[PDB]
Amino acid sequence: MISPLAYIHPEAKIGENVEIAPFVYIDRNVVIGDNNKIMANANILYGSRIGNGNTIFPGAVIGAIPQDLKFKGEESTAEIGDNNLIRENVTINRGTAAKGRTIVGNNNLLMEGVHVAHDALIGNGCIVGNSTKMAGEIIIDDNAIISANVLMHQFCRVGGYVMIQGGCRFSKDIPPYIIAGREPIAYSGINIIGLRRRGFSNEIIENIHNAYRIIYQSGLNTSDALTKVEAEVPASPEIEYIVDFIRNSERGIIR
Amino acid sequence: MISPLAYIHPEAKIGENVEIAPFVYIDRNVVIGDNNKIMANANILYGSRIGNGNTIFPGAVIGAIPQDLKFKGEESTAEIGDNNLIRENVTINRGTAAKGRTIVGNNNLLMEGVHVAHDALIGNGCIVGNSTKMAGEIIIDDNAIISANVLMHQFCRVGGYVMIQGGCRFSKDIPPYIIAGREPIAYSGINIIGLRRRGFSNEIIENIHNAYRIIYQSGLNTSDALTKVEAEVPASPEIEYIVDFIRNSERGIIR
Amino acid sequence: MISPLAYIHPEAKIGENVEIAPFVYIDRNVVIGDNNKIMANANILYGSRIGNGNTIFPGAVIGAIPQDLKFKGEESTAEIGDNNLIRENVTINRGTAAKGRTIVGNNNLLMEGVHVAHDALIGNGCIVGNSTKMAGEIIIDDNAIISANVLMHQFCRVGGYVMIQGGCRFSKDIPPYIIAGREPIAYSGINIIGLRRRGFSNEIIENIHNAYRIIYQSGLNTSDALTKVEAEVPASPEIEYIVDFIRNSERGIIR
Ligand SMILES: CC(=O)N[C@H]1[C@@H](OP(=O)(O)OP(=O)(O)OC[C@H]2O[C@@H](n3ccc(=O)[nH]c3=O)[C@H](O)[C@@H]2O)O[C@H](CO)[C@@H](O)[C@@H]1O
Ligand SMILES: CC(=O)N[C@H]1[C@@H](OP(=O)(O)OP(=O)(O)OC[C@H]2O[C@@H](n3ccc(=O)[nH]c3=O)[C@H](O)[C@@H]2O)O[C@H](CO)[C@@H](O)[C@@H]1O
Ligand SMILES: CC(=O)N[C@H]1[C@@H](OP(=O)(O)OP(=O)(O)OC[C@H]2O[C@@H](n3ccc(=O)[nH]c3=O)[C@H](O)[C@@H]2O)O[C@H](CO)[C@@H](O)[C@@H]1O
Ligand SMILES: [Ca+2]
Ligand SMILES: [Ca+2]
Ligand SMILES: [Ca+2]
Ligand SMILES: [Ca+2]
Repeated sequence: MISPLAYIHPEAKIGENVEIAPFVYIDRNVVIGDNNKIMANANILYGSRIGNGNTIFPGAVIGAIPQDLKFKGEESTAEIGDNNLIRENVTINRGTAAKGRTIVGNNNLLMEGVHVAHDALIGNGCIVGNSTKMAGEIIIDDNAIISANVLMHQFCRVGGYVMIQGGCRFSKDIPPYIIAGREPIAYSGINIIGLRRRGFSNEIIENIHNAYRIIYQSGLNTSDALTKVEAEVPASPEIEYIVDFIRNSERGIIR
Repeated sequence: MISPLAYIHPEAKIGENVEIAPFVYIDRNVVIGDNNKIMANANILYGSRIGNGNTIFPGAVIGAIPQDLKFKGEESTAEIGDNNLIRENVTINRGTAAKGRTIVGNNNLLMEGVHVAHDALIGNGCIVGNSTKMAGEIIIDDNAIISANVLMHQFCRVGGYVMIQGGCRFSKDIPPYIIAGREPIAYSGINIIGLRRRGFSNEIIENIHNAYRIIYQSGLNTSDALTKVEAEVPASPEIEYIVDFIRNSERGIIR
Repeated sequence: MISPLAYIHPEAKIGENVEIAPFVYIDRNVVIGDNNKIMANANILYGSRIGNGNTIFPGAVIGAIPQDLKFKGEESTAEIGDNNLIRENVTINRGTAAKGRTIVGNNNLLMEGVHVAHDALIGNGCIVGNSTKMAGEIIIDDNAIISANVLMHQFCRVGGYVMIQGGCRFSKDIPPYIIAGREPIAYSGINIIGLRRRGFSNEIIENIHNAYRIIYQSGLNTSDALTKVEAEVPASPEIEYIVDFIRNSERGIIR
């Protein structure tokens, strides 16, 4: 199960039922859980923390030092949870002193060439398309869908259930449940396909849609819009999430 | 010729005069033809079918399972023909039950980082630029030129002799002989440079140009335009290909 | 320091205090200087020339033959200087007969997936973001900052101290000290953040800003603008560099 043509530092901690292919390189100060599959020519570097049930494809590089020139050799980690699919040549750099941990959650698919920068946070259940670049200290909430070649600026946040269209770029927050597309990026309606696939009721979908008609299409500033959403849209956890996300948005939200 | 520092599963079928570098990983259920060169740290995975006379550069990954979450472990292949240049970190995933075979033809150049998704079809004589992403079940006809960082949506088709400009994205079909550029993508004239390089007559080039003036610049709907092309442009296989491609376009064509 | 699980051709010239990880592949006709660190699964190919004090991350490929189909097997090199950071899956192809040497200078950071084409020239002190593609025979002057997913057309030149925003593409020259952004790309003001960080005086910054107000915002053609800059902006090496760069621009400059 562990190929003798892998390089595995004696100090690496490796769980049970782990398959390691030839030409895998595993450093010291590495923790790997159970039921992982690490394919040929992958690199698991100093500071990596891997959970259970993941598949790491050829050429993936987990734990390299930050690309941030402010890095000065401080201790940090690069972490993934359980049941993720980490495709070919995906890079997940370890953290900087700004946070100290780059973290990916559970049940994500990071397609080939995806980059996860120092101190980034990915939740659970996300799909991130080919060669998308997530810059320093970003946050992706659960259940987001990001297409290929997306550029997410540092410090931004993406809400749950969004679909970001391929090739888009953005340097503001993207609030939950929306489609973000075009150049420059813009609110492009609700992710109705995603929400219907996930079994959201037509009524909840319509409420979400009405909240965003208020936010984006009623000529109201952000405070007034959120007031009106709170007054006029039948309340539910989904509507509270919209409101809370926007009200506390660190960057502001996209147009 | 075959490095002893390569890993080659005993069941892999390997032809004559094949050069395999150190740290190449070749799985079972692999067929490789004659006169291939496979460079260091390349991966040829379960289900790969490789023809003759190819060069596979370092870090290329052929045959990994689809990125489609609908994949359920069905048998499939990833295939390349003869005389291709498969550059660094090119990914060619094997197929899904939707078709079952990802196929690249002969005499293509897939530049570094190019992704070929499950069930895609590439013809012959194509050039595909750095990190271009071809999504599921796409079709590329012979002799196309696609620049770098292009995003081709699933189920789309690209006709012969096109030039798609760098960074463009599209989710409709691109008809033969044209330049497609800008954002949003658009018909940008004829690929006269390509056609002149390939020895097309000035007369045939002018006919093609006239067909597309009718299609794109005469205010006609698609049916009327194609009627008029068939009536007024001197007929040739090139003009029939334009007409047939557009008339049977599954997605519609770009604007 | 040199792993016995690396492949190193006996003819490769390797300097002192060089750390080489497992699964590194080093060819013949390679020169590597002192104090280098070459990480696992990197490839240093025929014709590579590496200076001192560099770090080459996993999956980087230095020296592969040009992607230019005009290449006919001529001798050429791929070269990097001193103190560079060459990140994961960076590709630096060797040259063609058009020049014969692909050259990267000193103290650069080439982030993951960056491509450096045949015969390209990179200076010193540059930062080039994730997966940026530099096409054939380009030139990057010292101290440039290029963000991620940038496409630089062949034969173009980028001046010092620019910031090119993420996802931009361009096929004209970019003159020194500016921000280039948007689609289509455009002059977007001065790189004041960069210049202030590097300790430029507020007075020199204001002069630069005034030169570009003349060039871009005064309705003057290029000759008249440069005449007026030479007459009205207090002279300094920075202003002479602006003027000289534009006056001798091979492609013309961006709008
Ligand atoms: C991660 C995954 O499994 N992706 C697969 C999935 O893509 P995906 O489900 O995106 O593709 P489909 O072609 O099924 O989707 C139809 C349309 O719905 C859109 N859409 C989809 C989901 C969503 O939450 N919001 C939304 O707006 C898509 O962008 C597309 O325009 O099916 C494709 C077609 O079989 C496959 O090639 C992809 O590999
Ligand atoms: C695959 C290949 O060999 N590419 C090489 C080729 O590019 P390519 O032939 O594209 O480059 P050139 O600079 O020769 O082309 C001149 C112009 O014609 C355009 N054009 C080209 C072909 C076409 O079918 N349609 C069209 O519109 C190009 O985009 C460019 O704007 O020459 C460049 C300059 O030596 C090299 O760096 C590239 O590596
Ligand atoms: C190579 C490097 O060390 N990059 C790091 C640096 O990026 P960088 O310095 O680019 O990031 P900052 O967030 O510090 O910059 C603030 C703003 O200034 C802009 N700007 C920056 C420099 C410049 O010359 N011109 C200019 O216009 C940036 O694009 C940004 O919009 O700090 C980020 C935030 O800690 C880190 O995640 C990056 O890894
Ligand atoms: Ca606040
Ligand atoms: Ca790689
Ligand atoms: Ca039909
Ligand atoms: Ca001249």
